[PDB]
Amino acid sequence: NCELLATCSALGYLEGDTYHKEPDCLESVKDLIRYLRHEDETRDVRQQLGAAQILQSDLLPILTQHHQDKPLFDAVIRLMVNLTQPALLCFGNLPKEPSFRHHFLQVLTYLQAYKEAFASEKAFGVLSETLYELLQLGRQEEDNLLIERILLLVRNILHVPADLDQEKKIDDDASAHDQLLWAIHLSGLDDLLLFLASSSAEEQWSLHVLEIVSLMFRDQNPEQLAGVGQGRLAQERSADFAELEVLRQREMAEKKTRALQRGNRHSRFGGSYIVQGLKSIGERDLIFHKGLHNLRNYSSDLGKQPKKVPKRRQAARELSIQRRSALNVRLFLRDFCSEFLENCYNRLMGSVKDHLLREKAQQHDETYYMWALAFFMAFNRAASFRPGLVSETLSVRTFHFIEQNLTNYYEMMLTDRKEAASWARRMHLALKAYQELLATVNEMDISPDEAVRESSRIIKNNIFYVMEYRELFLALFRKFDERCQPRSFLRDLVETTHLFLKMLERFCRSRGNLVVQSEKEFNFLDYLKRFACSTVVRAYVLLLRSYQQNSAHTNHCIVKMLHRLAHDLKMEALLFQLSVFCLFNRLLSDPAAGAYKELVTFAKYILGKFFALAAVNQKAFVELLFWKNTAVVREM
Amino acid sequence: KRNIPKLDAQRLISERGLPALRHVFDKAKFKGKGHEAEDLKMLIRHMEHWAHRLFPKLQFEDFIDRVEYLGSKKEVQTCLKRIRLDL
Amino acid sequence: EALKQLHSETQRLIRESALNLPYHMPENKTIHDFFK
DNA sequence: CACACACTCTCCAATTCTCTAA
Repeated sequence: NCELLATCSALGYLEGDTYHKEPDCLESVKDLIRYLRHEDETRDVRQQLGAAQILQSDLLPILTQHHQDKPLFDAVIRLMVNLTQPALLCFGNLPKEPSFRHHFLQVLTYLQAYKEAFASEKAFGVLSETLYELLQLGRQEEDNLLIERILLLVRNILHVPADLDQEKKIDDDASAHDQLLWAIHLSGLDDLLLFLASSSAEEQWSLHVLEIVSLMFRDQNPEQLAGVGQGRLAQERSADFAELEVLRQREMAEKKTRALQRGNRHSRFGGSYIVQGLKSIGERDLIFHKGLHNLRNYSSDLGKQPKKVPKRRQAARELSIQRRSALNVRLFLRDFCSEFLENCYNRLMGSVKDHLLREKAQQHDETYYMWALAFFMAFNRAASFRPGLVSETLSVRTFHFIEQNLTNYYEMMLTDRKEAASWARRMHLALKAYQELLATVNEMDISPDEAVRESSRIIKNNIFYVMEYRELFLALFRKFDERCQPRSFLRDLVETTHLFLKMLERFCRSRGNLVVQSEKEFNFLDYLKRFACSTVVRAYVLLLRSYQQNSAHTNHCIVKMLHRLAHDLKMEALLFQLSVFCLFNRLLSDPAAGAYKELVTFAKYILGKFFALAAVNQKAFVELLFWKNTAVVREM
Repeated sequence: KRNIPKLDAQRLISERGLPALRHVFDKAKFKGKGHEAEDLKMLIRHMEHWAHRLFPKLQFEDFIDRVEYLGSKKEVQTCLKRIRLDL
Repeated sequence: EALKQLHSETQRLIRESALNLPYHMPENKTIHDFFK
């Protein structure tokens, strides 16, 4: 502690708004680098320097006021890169014991502090001016090393998880990430990233710039981002007032339902009743104590508690909630998406795929590739759609690449038990890219150009002719697990399956498409009967449970697919389940049932079919209890 | 000591289980077309009562989540195909 | 049956045909026009 | 003190891992 304190304090003193450096500050930062290179496994020097706030106190002023001293400046850059190194790299993995997890949290906290400090615009101003000089110069080993360390510093400062206990910030208040992005915008380093992506002379940095862009966009999604016009602020003011109004009215309605559920007498107003026609758990009739108003809508679980499901059985949950970034940052990010899609997408994505071909990329950089393939394609689909700006990734090669990556992640999820959630998150990225490619090949049919219509028919013909793109949905549904995959994965999978079946229906009903794969015959309803499985309907019902929280498009997709599977294939008895009937009971008893007309009508249809079967025979009630295989044909 | 009930296939094939479920709806009546919500409420009320009598420890939805899995087992399945049709 | 064979051949040719798109990449320009 | 908090300690059994038949 003492030697580190002496060496760090040796660097310089800060006077007001100016920083004065001691003559041996270069040797001082070299000593700090030496200590960091000889840390303990607890990352003790990183902890101590973060606690001392030496980065904010000394290195940022040195960066912003003594960048002319080049031998000091590059050492300061390397030191900042080492200090800002992400905690997962510092420890190798997320620890699983209390002491090392505490050390991880402490280092992470100091990374929060570093990210908050780097939002000062002068830091990225100096970095952008330096990198501008370097790219004008671009060439030496030291020069490209300095470029790499500047880009790694930007990557490091962008890549910290936000401590949302302290960043517990509302709808469009500027987060630390928002302020960092705004500082990048004001310093003009976004223009340098655009130059690196658009330029063909230095494509080795294209992978790094893709990483920088992927870390820039984390809260945002393209459909909302593309619609941020200049007049959006006034619209969002009125929208916020309307949302508050409907929320308050909903809460008042819920309060009144609860008030009418209980009586108007006080809690200890006694009196007990016997329900003569209702047996208790014994032989005698049930004695009820909670009042007539609780009997008016009687349930046999009023007094019970939920069960403690064990840790290994609990469902997965969402890792994020949609706080928007500040509106100015949203405008800047929309402009960045526009310029990136126009000037940068094709060359950068070709260079990144070339990097994957050369196989010098790290072990999971295709996740960044598939992120961009989802994000910027969907941004192009939003607002004015133009396939010419994004032509490169429409190749069938991208479909094959996504398919092999998705199947690899699927197998690793099924085998690599200790890392299954991360493999699920990678498979979700691949699924999202696949969905967006299905969306764009759907979209371009509406375009007026015969050439891209020809390209669309080519892509659809080969993609529906090749079987492995087709059977992947059945594989995903058959091995979907709520315990590992969040509800957003299931939502995206259902949306993708609905879109894929829609396009396949249109293709088969407008063209022959008579053979698949070595040709073998094919018809559309044969493939649809594959989805007539207990697991598939179980997953669809699992997503249907959240119908209030689901988007309207998600409800449309789920009810459309279930209505297809029940009506057109004539397999209503597959959907006869008692959990499903509880879902329908809550759906029909919903006060907001009028907003879900398709869902309630479908529920009444399937219920009418069930009660027809029940009127035929009493066996329907017993068969309703248990999930059911192809022997359902007895019931039908 | 430790006389804790379990809700396994032996519980489900007990008298209160599927043999009872074969008979609980003998007293029931339904309105049919255009009143499927009311018929559903009566249906869930009857089977919720049956679940409560069979295994009072659980809430109804949790009981359904248990039993929908537990029906796969061979003992309760053989008793199911006995209850279906007749012995 | 001969029609089935001809359908297989023609759809093979259609799915094998290369893509045609309104491809472009915009004007190259040095870092000065980007940064300032 | 005899009737309640708080903690430790013990064995039962609830759920998953692995091998096998349909």
